[PDB]
Amino acid sequence: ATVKFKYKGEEKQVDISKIKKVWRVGKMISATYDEGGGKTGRGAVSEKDAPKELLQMLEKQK
Repeated sequence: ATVKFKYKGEEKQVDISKIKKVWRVGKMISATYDEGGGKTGRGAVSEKDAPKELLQMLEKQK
């Protein structure tokens, strides 16, 4: 289950491997992915497009 953003225009799907990590604060949750060196792509994931795997293992569970 991959973190796919993209509400109105742009096509490209973002994979769950390349991730800079925020995923907590408030109503607007900032989408951060490592592109190459250090140039991060800003976006939005509120509640409907967010996957199951990020909620259960946040935080690695044995």
